[PDB]
Amino acid sequence: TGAGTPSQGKKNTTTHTKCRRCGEKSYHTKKKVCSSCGFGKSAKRRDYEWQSKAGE
Amino acid sequence: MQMPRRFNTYCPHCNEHQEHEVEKVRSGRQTGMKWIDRQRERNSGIGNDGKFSKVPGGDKPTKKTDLKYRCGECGKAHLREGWRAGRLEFQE
Amino acid sequence: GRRIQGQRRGRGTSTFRAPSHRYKADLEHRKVEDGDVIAGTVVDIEHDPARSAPVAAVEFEDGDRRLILAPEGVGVGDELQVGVDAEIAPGNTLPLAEIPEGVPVCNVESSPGDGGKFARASGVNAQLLTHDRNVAVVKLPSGEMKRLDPQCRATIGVVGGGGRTDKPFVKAGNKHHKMKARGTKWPNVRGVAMNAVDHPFGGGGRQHPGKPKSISRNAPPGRKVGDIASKRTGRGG
Amino acid sequence: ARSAYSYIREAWKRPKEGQIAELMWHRMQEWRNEPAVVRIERPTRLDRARSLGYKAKQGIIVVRVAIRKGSSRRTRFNKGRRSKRMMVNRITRKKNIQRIAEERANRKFPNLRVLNSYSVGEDGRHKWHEVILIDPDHPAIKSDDQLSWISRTRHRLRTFRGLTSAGRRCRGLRGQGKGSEKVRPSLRVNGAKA
RNA sequence: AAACAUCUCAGUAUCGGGAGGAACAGAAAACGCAAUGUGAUGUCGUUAGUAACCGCGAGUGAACGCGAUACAGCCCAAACC
RNA sequence: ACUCGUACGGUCACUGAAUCCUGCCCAGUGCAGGUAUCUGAACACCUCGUACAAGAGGACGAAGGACCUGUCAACGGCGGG
RNA sequence: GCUUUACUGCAGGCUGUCGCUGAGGACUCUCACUCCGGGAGGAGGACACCGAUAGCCGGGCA
Ligand SMILES: [Cl-]
Ligand SMILES: [Cl-]
Ligand SMILES: [Cl-]
Ligand SMILES: [Cl-]
Ligand SMILES: [K+]
Ligand SMILES: [Mg+2]
Ligand SMILES: [Mg+2]
Ligand SMILES: [Mg+2]
Ligand SMILES: [Mg+2]
Ligand SMILES: [Mg+2]
Ligand SMILES: [Mg+2]
Ligand SMILES: [Mg+2]
Ligand SMILES: [Mg+2]
Ligand SMILES: [Mg+2]
Ligand SMILES: [Mg+2]
Ligand SMILES: [Mg+2]
Ligand SMILES: [Mg+2]
Ligand SMILES: [Mg+2]
Ligand SMILES: [Mg+2]
Ligand SMILES: [Mg+2]
Ligand SMILES: [Mg+2]
Ligand SMILES: [Mg+2]
Ligand SMILES: [Mg+2]
Ligand SMILES: [Mg+2]
Ligand code: NA
Ligand code: NA
Ligand code: NA
Ligand code: NA
Ligand code: NA
Ligand code: NA
Ligand code: NA
Ligand code: NA
Ligand code: NA
Ligand code: NA
Ligand code: NA
Repeated sequence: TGAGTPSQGKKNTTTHTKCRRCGEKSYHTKKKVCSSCGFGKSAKRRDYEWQSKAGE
Repeated sequence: MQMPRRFNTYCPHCNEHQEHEVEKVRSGRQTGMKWIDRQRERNSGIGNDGKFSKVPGGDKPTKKTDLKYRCGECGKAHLREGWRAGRLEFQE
Repeated sequence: GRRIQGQRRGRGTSTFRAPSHRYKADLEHRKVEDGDVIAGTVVDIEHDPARSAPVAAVEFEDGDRRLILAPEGVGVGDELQVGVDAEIAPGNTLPLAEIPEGVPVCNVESSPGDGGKFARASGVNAQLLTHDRNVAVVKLPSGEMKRLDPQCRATIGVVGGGGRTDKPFVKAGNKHHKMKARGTKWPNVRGVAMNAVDHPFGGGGRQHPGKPKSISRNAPPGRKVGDIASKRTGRGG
Repeated sequence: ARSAYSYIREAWKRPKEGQIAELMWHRMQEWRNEPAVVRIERPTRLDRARSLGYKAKQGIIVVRVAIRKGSSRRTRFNKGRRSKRMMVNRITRKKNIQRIAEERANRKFPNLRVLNSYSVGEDGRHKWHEVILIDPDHPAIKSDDQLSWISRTRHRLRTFRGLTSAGRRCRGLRGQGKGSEKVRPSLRVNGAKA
């Protein structure tokens, strides 16, 4: 079976959903953790410095 | 080659010819307190220690003459250029 | 390279764990205040998934219902006893001291009360040899002579299910079904059949280990494979 | 005349001698069964505490903290590293155990602030220190002319910024002259070179 | 560093914890133009690519002082109660 | 983790149903065991040195090695004359 | 990427030493410490564990 097109057919699972905390569709409903704001893992909001050029 | 154990020659101290006695420079021993010894202790750490980690050098197929010329009267020695010699044996 | 299979094991992932949730009971000797009065009756004989051997269900006088490591010869209705004064018949448990020398025993405790550690697999048995006020010498199925606290409790008889090893699996399928009831990754791929990156024996244009197969005890995990600290190898001599 | 305190001090100069020696042998046994952070009604070293700022007053807390001995508990590298950085065993943290203690203690008492801390011995693997903490919200401390300074907002979480006792000492700020070129007025401002 | 291991990139990138409107530092167990001298601390200019480091390679790199800015000096512990 | 497990176990490897079989070699390499003697670090100990110290030397000597043995269904070998 | 008796190092294993650590070149004990026991108590015991260091092995890894 091709890992391409023919393997695209089984993708009827729901994972990342609208996050109750930040409103982005990144709340992983299996993990109960948001990939965007960290809701469900961190009380503090997710944020890293590599999200921007070092000097900015 | 052969070399007389004693023979006349210029003494830079006396400033005049006199009988000198020839001896092979015996290697002095180290204190292990010179600057270089401290740097080795100081600078060596976790991982490669740089220069102090190097691989030992080689040897020339023959070494130069390493002698001391001891003046029979004033007792003060002096050094001279050496010269390649597979072996050096003194006579008497 | 990558961790070898021995190193994946350590991680205790699903593939390597034993189906605990499917196991029945942690066969251990009962705890008796003292007196030995404790007795019970054999209510049933069930199969132990963790040991591929029979296990006896017992109802004790004080209402306690527990499974027990059943020695050969135990049946329903039988009465088993546990304590210092327990009778000396198969199926009963009592300190090595109260046990007569020359009698086969199983499920021996290493230290009194631990609930039994030695001789519990199919048809095996220990052999109580010497007594004493201080030491109880027992020969474990491996043939070793084990000096033990005469207080350590043990069960009389030989473990049930003897002879299991006498019949060949015959076919992969049968190993398969057994292996699934254990904490083991199966089947086994030969190191020499792998790539260099995957096992010290992997690589080469043909299959053969790289270096000799006996490895030092000091070898680090990742390298410790093949013949471990072997004292000799082969059959000759 | 010598203060009664001066005796407590004298005894602790050599914690492995005489009476206190047998006291430690006794205590530690109970200590090793105690938690990481245990509040205690009274300082084991009265002279010490009082000397540090302690007072048998409302809003002043003391707690004993257990920290493991030894170098840094470090994980080996999982990627490329030059020899110099392939280190594991001999690496030690730049924060002394006493300071770790201060922090652990402080976290256990979120509303309180660290005043100072002192050692109280150590066995083969532990190290115990007692930390003096203060409730910057309890009047009596707000009204104490000798501690009310710790109630100031500028002091929120002193330990975590190293404004402590051992904090400043650990930051190499002891000397005012030679040696403190890279220490004062702050490690970070000196580009982290001490 | 015309490879590369100490060294360099750099205590940089990035990561963990935390304060404020500014932080941190701060009233000498200092300096050491060695003095009949200076006198808390930051910072700015300079001292200086000086001293010091370093396969003494490549590279790395202060301080006292001086001129300025702004200035500010105090509280416990203990002795005795 | 293996393990609600205990040598009729389980881990680590080689070979790859059955049938007839599986010879010779422990020198090298590996692993293991032993070891009079030899070698073998640091702490403590002794000597020299320094009103201390650096440092030099001595005594003692672990694992290891030398040395000896075992072992090839251990890596492998099984020629020239 | 991979290999090894390439160079340099790093984990890991073994071993000596120090601290925890106590009483009377071999030895007894118990009090720390460890394990077994529900508890009483039993085994072990100043060793082991752990922390520090030293020598050896060390493509498992960089
Ligand atoms: Cl010569
Ligand atoms: Cl099987
Ligand atoms: Cl704080
Ligand atoms: Cl001046
Ligand atoms: K580099
Ligand atoms: Mg793919
Ligand atoms: Mg080094
Ligand atoms: Mg069990
Ligand atoms: Mg079989
Ligand atoms: Mg069948
Ligand atoms: Mg399975
Ligand atoms: Mg296979
Ligand atoms: Mg292949
Ligand atoms: Mg490999
Ligand atoms: Mg083959
Ligand atoms: Mg083969
Ligand atoms: Mg380069
Ligand atoms: Mg600043
Ligand atoms: Mg160059
Ligand atoms: Mg630099
Ligand atoms: Mg200066
Ligand atoms: Mg095949
Ligand atoms: Mg336990
Ligand atoms: Mg490599
Ligand atoms: Na240094
Ligand atoms: Na191979
Ligand atoms: Na706090
Ligand atoms: Na520094
Ligand atoms: Na270059
Ligand atoms: Na290159
Ligand atoms: Na350098
Ligand atoms: Na001047
Ligand atoms: Na051989
Ligand atoms: Na051999
Ligand atoms: Na590649």
